[PDB]
Amino acid sequence: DKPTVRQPDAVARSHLSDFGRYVAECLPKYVQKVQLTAGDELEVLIAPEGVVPVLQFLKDHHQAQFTNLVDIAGVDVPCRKNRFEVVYNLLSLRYNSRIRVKTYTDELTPLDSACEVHKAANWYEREIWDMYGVFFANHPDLRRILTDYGFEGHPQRRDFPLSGYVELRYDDEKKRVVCEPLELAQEFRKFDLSAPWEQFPNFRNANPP
Amino acid sequence: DYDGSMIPAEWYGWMHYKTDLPPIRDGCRPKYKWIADHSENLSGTKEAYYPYSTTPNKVEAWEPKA
Amino acid sequence: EKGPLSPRFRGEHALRRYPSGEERCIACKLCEAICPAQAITIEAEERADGSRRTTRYDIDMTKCIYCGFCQEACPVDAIVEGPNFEFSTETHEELLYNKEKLLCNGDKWESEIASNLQADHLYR
Amino acid sequence: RGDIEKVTHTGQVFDKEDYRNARFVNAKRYVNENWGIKLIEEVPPKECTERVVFCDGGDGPLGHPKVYINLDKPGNHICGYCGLRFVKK
Amino acid sequence: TDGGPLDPKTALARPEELEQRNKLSGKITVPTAVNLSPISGVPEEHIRERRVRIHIPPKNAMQSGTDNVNTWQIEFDNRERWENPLMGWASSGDPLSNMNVQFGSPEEAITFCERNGWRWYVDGAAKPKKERVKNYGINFAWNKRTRVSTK
Amino acid sequence: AVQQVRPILSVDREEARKRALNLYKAWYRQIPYIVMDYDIPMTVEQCRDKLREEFVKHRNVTDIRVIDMLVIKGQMELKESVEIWKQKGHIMRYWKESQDPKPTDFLSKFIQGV
Amino acid sequence: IKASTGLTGLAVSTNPHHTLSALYGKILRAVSKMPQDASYRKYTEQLVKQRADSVAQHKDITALEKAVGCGQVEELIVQAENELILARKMLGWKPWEKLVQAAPAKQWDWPPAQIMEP
Amino acid sequence: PRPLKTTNPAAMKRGTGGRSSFNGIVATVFGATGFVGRYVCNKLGKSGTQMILPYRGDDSDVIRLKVTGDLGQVLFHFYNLEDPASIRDAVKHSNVVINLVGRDFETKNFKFKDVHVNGAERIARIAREAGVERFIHLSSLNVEANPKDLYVKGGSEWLKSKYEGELRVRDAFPNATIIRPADIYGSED
Amino acid sequence: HPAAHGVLRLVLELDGETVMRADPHIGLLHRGTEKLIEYKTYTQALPYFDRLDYVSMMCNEQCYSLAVEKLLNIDVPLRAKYIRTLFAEITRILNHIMAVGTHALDVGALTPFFWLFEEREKMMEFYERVSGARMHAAYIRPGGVSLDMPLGLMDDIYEFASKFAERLDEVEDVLTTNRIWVQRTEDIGIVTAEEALNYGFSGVMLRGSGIKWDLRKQQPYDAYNLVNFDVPIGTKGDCYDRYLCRVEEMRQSLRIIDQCLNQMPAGEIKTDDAKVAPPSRSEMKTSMEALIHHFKLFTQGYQVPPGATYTAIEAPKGEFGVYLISDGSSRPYRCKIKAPGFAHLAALEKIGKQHMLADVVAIIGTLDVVFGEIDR
Amino acid sequence: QQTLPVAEVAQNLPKKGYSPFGTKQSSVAEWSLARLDDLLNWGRKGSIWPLTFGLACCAVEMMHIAAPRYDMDRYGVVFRASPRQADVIIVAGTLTNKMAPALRKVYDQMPEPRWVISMGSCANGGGYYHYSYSVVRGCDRIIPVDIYVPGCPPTAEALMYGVLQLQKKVKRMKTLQMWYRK
Amino acid sequence: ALRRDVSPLIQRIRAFLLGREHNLALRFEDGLADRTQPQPEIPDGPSHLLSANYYCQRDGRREVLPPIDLVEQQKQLKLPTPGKVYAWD
Ligand SMILES: NC(=O)C1=CN([C@@H]2O[C@H](COP(=O)(O)OP(=O)(O)OC[C@H]3O[C@@H](n4cnc5c(N)ncnc54)[C@H](OP(=O)(O)O)[C@@H]3O)[C@@H](O)[C@H]2O)C=CC1
Ligand code: SF4
Ligand code: SF4
Ligand code: SF4
Ligand SMILES: [Zn+2]
Repeated sequence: DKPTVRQPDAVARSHLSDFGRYVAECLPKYVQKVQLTAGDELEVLIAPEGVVPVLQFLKDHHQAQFTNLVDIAGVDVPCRKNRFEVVYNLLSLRYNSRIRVKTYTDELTPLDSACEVHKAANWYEREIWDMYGVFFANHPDLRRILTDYGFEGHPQRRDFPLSGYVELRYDDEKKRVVCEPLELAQEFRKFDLSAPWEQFPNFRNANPP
Repeated sequence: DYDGSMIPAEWYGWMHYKTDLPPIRDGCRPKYKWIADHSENLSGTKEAYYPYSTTPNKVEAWEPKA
Repeated sequence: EKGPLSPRFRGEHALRRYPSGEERCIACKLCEAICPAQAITIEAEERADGSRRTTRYDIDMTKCIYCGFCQEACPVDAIVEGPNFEFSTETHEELLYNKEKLLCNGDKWESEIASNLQADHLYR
Repeated sequence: RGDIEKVTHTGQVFDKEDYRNARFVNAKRYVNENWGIKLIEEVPPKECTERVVFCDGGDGPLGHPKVYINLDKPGNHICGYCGLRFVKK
Repeated sequence: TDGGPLDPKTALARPEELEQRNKLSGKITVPTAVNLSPISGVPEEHIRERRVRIHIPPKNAMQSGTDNVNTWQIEFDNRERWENPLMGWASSGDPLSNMNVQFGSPEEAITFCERNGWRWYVDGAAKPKKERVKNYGINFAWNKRTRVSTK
Repeated sequence: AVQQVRPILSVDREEARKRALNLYKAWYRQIPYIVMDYDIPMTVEQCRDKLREEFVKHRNVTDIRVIDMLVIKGQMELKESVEIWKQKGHIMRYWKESQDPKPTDFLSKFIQGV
Repeated sequence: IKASTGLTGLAVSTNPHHTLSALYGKILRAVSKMPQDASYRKYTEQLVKQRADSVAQHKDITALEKAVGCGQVEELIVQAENELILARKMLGWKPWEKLVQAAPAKQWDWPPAQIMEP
Repeated sequence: PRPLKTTNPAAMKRGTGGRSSFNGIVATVFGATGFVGRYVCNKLGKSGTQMILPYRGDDSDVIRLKVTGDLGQVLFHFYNLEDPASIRDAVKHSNVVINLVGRDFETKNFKFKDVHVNGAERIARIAREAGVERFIHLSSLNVEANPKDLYVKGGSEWLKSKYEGELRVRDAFPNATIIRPADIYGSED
Repeated sequence: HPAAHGVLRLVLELDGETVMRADPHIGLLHRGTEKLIEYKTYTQALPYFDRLDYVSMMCNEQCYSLAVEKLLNIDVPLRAKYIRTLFAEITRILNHIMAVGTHALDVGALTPFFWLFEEREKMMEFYERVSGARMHAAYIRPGGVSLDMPLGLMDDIYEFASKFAERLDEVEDVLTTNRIWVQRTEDIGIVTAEEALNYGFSGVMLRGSGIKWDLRKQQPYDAYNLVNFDVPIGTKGDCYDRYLCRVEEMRQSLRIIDQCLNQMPAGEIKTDDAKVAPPSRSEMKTSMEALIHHFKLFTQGYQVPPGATYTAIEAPKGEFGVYLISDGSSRPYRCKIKAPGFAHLAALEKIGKQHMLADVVAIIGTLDVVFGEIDR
Repeated sequence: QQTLPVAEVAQNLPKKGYSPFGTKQSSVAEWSLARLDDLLNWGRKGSIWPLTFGLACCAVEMMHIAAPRYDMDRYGVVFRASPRQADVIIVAGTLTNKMAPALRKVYDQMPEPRWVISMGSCANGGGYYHYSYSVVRGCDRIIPVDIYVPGCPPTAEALMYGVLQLQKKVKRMKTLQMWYRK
Repeated sequence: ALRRDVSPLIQRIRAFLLGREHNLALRFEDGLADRTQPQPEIPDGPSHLLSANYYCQRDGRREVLPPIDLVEQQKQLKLPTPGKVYAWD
C-alpha cells in the first residue's frame, strides 16, 4: 500500500525468532541475551568466557551448522566500562542464514581466540589486536597486520586522534625517512552535525534501567 | 608545440563528441562581454599561476606614531 | 584526435557568473560542508554594495577527488566541474586554486559549461 | 611588474616591503579584471508597476531560487541572489 | 567422560604445565585503580602538559531544541594555531585539539580520564532548572503588574 | 578497591619480573646482530644504553596486567627486529634524531614562543 | 556407488550406513553422560534418533538422502563427526549451569552515552 | 634593543617550529646545490624558513632540494654570477643571505679571482644595496695574508683568493659574519 | 615486483625455488579508511566505497547503499533496481576481464590483456556517460541511483553486448585449450571443499571447488529476483577450473543484461522521500520544502535510526559485506567492511606451500585479490 | 593569463622552429653545443621508460594508458620492471607510511636523469585520505616531483597530456649549454 | 564505402584465420546513437499526488522499533532451525 517503506520478511523473521530461543536453552551458562534486530537479523549476546563454547556449538550442532565465519568486527565505546565489543558474523550455508554473536572486553582482559573453531579468524583476530588493542590468548602468533612497523598506539580506538601524532618526511642529512611530531598545513575542520530536535521517538524511552 | 589545451572552448565540445553540432551550426552559444580568449596551460613558465590568500589581514596593529 | 566524452564529465573547477557579469556564488557554504575531502575553504563578507559574497574561495586540487558533490549542492550553479581535464602543472603550489584562478576558468570555459548545463540540467 | 602592485576586487594586496611578493618574481599574479561589483552596477534598474515582483536569475531552472521583492519603499530594491535592481514608478 | 580418545596435549602434559594452565585460567585479583598511559601509546609530552575538560556541550542559544546537550564530553586544551604562510589557512601542530568523546555521566568521564593518565577538571554540572509556573491567565490580571500591554 | 580479573600471561609480580628480565636478555643478545644488519650510525654501546634507558621509562609501573602488555608489545618488536621486517628507518626511530631539543627553561620557551 | 562426490577433496564413502550408525551410536553415549534436565541432551537425543533410525531404515544411499535431506551421505558423515567433537567438548564446559558471568550495567545499551534521569 | 625591521604580523614568527611554522627568516642560499648546501638547506627547512635557492645550472641539479622544505617555502631563481640584475632579483626580499659559492679548482669561465673575491664581493655589495639584515660567508681556517706553498709550486692560489675574498666581504658588508671551517666531511664530500 | 600489484609483500622462505613458508605482509595500502568514515556524514562516506575494491566500483556502492537502506527502512523504485542490477553485471564483466587480463600477464601471455582492455575501454564509457567519471562513478546511492540514464544510452549498451561474445571467444581460443596455459594452472593451488568453508572463502573460490553457493540466488537483493541465469561450478578446485568459472560468469552476466535491457520499466529514479534523497533541482528553485530539505540533506545529512546491520552482496571478487552501526546521529558510528580477499590471502600460507615461484605467482592471480579491500 | 595570439597577429609570427634554443647562437662552439644538446634531448625525450609502480586505483588507469585506445607505446613509452633500466617513476596511488621507505629506496636506485610524475590526488597531496593517521601527505614529501597530474583517477588522456608535458620538459633541458657557461 | 576496412581479399583471409565471420569491434558513427539527443521528461514519483499523501504514513524511518528480546517477549506473552535447508552439498 506504501511503496517507500521496505517490506518485512516475515517468514525469515519467524524462523530466526524460534531458533533464537533454541540457543538460549542449549547454552544457559553463556548466552546472556538473545534479540532480533530490526533488520530481521539475530544477535546473541554472550559472556566473555563463552566465546569458544558458543562458537563451537553453532558450528557443530546439527541444527546450527554455522560452518562459515565471515567477520570479526571490533567496536570501541568509551562510555561503557568494558569499552571493547567484538562481533562475529557467521553464515550457515546448509540453512541459508546469518547469526551474530557479540561479546565485551576491557582494555586489558584477554579474549579467548577462536582459531580452533574457525581458523578463518587467524587474521581477523590479528587485525582486532592491531586496530583496537584487544589481546587474544592462545593465538598462534599475534602480531600487527595493518599498521606500520613500530607504530605506537592503536588507531581505531575512539580515544585516538584522527591524524595521529607523528608524520613522516625524508631528511637528507640522515639519508632516510624520519618521523616528526605532526604538523598539518590545514587543520581538520570539524563540523557540528548535531540536530537539536529528536527525530526517532521510538528510541527515547528504550533500554529502561 | 601543439598541445591538447590549445582548443578553444567554442570547439571543445564538438571535438570530444559531447555534441554533434559545430559552433557555426548552433546559435545557443553566448557572446557575453566578460568572456576571455583561450590560453594554454602555462607551467614551467614566467607566465604561470601562483596562489595567494585573497583576504586582507583582519587584525590592525595600534600605531604609536599616531 | 581525442575523446569521446559526455556532457556529464567531471573535470577542472570553475566559478560561473550571471549574464550580467555578477558572480553567482553567494557564499552559502553548502559546497564546503558537503565536500568529502574538505578541499574547499570559503570566507565571506558583507560586500561594499551590501551583497553576500566571498572574499575567499580556495580549492585544493591535490585534495579534491572530483566527486562532483559541490556542483550538485550549489543552489545557484555557481561552482561547476568544467570540461577541462588537461591542467597538469610542474609545481605543487600551482594546483591550489584561489578565487581569481577559479574565476578565470569560469570565463575561459564559460561557453562550454553553459552548453553542458543546458543539455544536462533536466536529468539533474 | 604591474600585476604585483595591482589590488584585487576583494581589496587585498601585498605591501611593497612584504616579503611574500617573493613568490611572484618567477610567476604572475592574475587579478581578475571583470569586477562583479561594477558590472552589476552598470545594468540599469527595471521599472515595474505591480507592488511585488519576482526575480529567478532570468532563466528559470538555470537561475537562482525564485524570490519575491516588495517595492513599496521609494529606493530601488536589490535582489539577494543576482543583485539586479527593481523599482516601482 | 566417554570412551572416545583423550586429548594428547592434556593427556600427556606434565603436571607442572597443567598447574600453570590452571592459574592462567586464574581469576586473580588486581586493584581497580590503574593507569594505562604506558600502553596507550600517547607521546609522553602530551600526557604531562594537556588538561582535559569534562563538560556538557553548551546549548545553542539560537535554537530551542535540546537533545544535542544530552551527553557529557571531553575536549582538550585549545593550543596554538597560526596563519598558513602560503595560502593563509589555519595551521596547528595539535593532534589532540581535534578530539571529542561522549559519556553518560561525569563519573564515567573521570573514570575514563584516570585510566589513561590524563589530567582532568570537571565543569560544574548544570543544576536541574527550578520549577517555573508559566500560567496563561496572569497575562490578563486585574490589579497586578503582570498584565501585558501587547498581544 | 579490588576486582577479580583474568590474567594476561602471568599470575604473580615475581613471574612478571621474571618475564621482563628475559626480554632484556633477548634484546641484549640481539644488539650485535642489529648493528651489523642495519645501516645505521649507532654502535653497540650506544644501543645497549638505549635498551637500558627505555626499560627505565616504565619505572613506576605496578599492575601485573600492564607489565604483561608491555612485555607482549616489547616481545613483538624484538621478533620484528630479530627479523629485518623493520627497515633501517624504523630502528633509528627509537632515537628521535630528527627532532631537535626543545629548551625547558621558562625564559627560553617564552622567548621562543609557545 | 556414486562415481564422484562432486566436491573437491571429499571422497566417496564405503558403507556409509555403518559409519553413520557408529557415529550416531557414539553420540548418544556421550550425550547420555550429560544431566537429564540439560536441554541440549533432550534435543540431540531426540534428533539423533530421528537420524539414526533412518540410517537403518533405508539401505539405498540415494533413498537415505531423500529420507533425511540435509545433504549427501558424505556430508551426513561430516556432520556426525562434529557433534562427537561438540558433545565430547561440552561435557567439559558444562554449559547447562547458570549464567557464568552476570552482565554489567549498561553493557548492552544502544545508543550509548546518554544521561539517565533517576 | 634591536629595532624590529617590520611589524607586519604576517612576517612574524609563528607556530611550534615544524615545517608549517615560520622563523620570520627569508634566506637566500647562494650555492645551495653544493656539498654544504644540501645540509644547510635541510636544516633551514626543518625550522620553517622560507628560502630562495639561486642555481646557475640546469634545474635538474637543484630540483632535489624541493623536498627539504614545505609548500611555497622553497623557490628557485636562475641567475648568472656575473650579471647583477639577476642577483638583485633574488636578494630584494631577503633578511639573510648565505654565500656558499666557491670551487676547489679553476675553470675556463671562472678563475679564483672571479669566484672567491670578485664574485663574493658582488653578492655582498648587492646585498647591502637591497638592505639585507644579515650576511654569512665561508672561508678556510688556515687562511693567511700570503700563504707559502708546501709541495706544489702554485698550490696556494686557492687560499690567497679566499683571504682576499674575506676582506672584500668585510669591506662591502661590514657587519657580515664569517665562519671559517676546516676539512668538512660527512657525505658527498 | 610487477606481479605483486605494488601492495603485497610476500616474505617467502625459499628452499631453492620451492616455497616452504609464505608470509603475506599486508598494510602497505592501509589508509585508515574505516576511521575516516566515522568522521563523515553518510553521503560524504559514499565515495570511500568506490575506492574499496577499486575494480568493482558500482558493486561496492550497492553494498553500502543497501546497508543504509535497511537502517533507513526504505525501498527503491522499480526502475532504479534494474539500473542497479544492470550496472552490477557490467561491473562484474569489467572485473572478471581485469582478473583474466591481469592473471594472463602474471603467467606471461600478453595479447589477452590488450584484446580485453579494448572492450574494457568501451565499457567505461557507459560509466562516464551516466556518472561523469570513467571510474569511481559514485552513482548508486541509498535512495537509488543519482540520475536517470542519458537518453540513448541503452542502445549503446546493447551495441556493446551484441558484439562481446565474439571478443570472449577469440581470447578463449588462444587461452582455454592452449596446452601451455593448462600446465601453468592445472592442479596448482587446490582448495578442498571442507577446507574452504572453514576459511571464510567465498565467490569463485567457493564455487571453484564444487560448492553450489551464490548470494544472488540464495539471498537476492535486487532485480536478481526478476531475472534468470545460471551459476558456474568447478569440480577440481584448481586454478584452471576457477579460470573457467570466471569466463563462464562473463557469459551468464551477458545473459542477464539481455533481460535487464528488455524489462526496464519507466518510473522515478530515486525513492520519493525527500528526507533521505535530495529533491529535484527544478523543485529546489521553486518550492520552500524542497529547498529546506536540500539545505539540510547536504549540510547535516539525514538521520539514520540507531541500530546495526550486516548486508552482503555477490561482488565479483566474492562476498563483500559492510557491518554498519548507527548511533542515531548524522554520521555512522562504525563501518566494518569485509574484504572478500582477506580470507583468501590468509589461506595463501598453505595453498601454495611446497610450490615454486611460477606457481605462487599463478596462485596470487587466481586468489583474485584487489588490494584496498584487504587494506582498509 | 597570457592568452593565445589572434589569427591575424599570429598570421605574421614566424614558424616556431623545433629547438627551444633557436638558431641565434653567437659562436660556433655555442651553436654546436646547442645543436648537440638537442640530440641528447631528442634521445631522452623519445624513449621514456616508466617503472610499473601501480600502487592503488590510479594504477588501473595507468594500465589503460598502455591499452590500445591510447597506446603509450606510440610515444616511445615502454613499461619496465627493474628500477635500474627504468627512467621515469609514475607514483600512482596513496603512499602510506609503510610504503614510504620503499618508494624512497626504489627512487634512489633509479639512475639519473630521473623524473617523477605524480598521478591523482592521492600521490599529489594525500587526496581523499589527506588526514589519515597512516598516509604520507603527498609524495613530494619523500621524493622530488616533476609533473603533477590531477584527477581521481586522472583520465587516460589526462595522464597522456601529463606525459607529453614531461617530454616538453625534457626537450628543453640545458645540460650541455649550461656546462659551457659553467 | 561507409566503413574503413581492409580490401575484400584480406577480409576473406582474415575470416579464414578466425574460423568465423567477424564483426568489427570498432564503433562507427552510424551504429551508435547521436550525441545530441532530445531533452527528457522524467516521470514523477508515486507520492507526487496532491492529496492523501501525509508523510506520517509513507515514512519508514519513524516505524523502526528497538531490537526485540526473544526470551522475554514469550514470558510477557520438528526442532527449530535458522532457516530453510539448502543443498550446498
Ligand atoms: N672541505 C670544505 O668543503 C670546506 C668549505 N669551504 C668553502 O665552503 C663553501 C661550500 O662548500 P662546498 O659545498 O664543499 O663547495 P662545493 O664545490 O661542493 O659547491 C660549491 C657551490 O657553489 C656553486 N659554484 C661554484 N662556482 C660557482 C660560480 N662561478 N657561480 C655560481 N656558483 C658557483 C656551485 O654551483 P654548481 O655546482 O651548480 O655549479 C656549488 O653549488 C666553498 O666555497 C668552500 O670554499 C672552505 C674550506 C673547507
Ligand atoms: S568534486 Fe567533490 S571533492 Fe572535489 S571540491 Fe567538489 S565536492 Fe569537494
Ligand atoms: S554552494 Fe555555490 S553559492 Fe554556496 S558557497 Fe559554494 S559555490 Fe558559493
Ligand atoms: S587519487 Fe583517486 S583514483 Fe588515484 S589512488 Fe587515490 S582514490 Fe584512487
Ligand atoms: Zn535575482
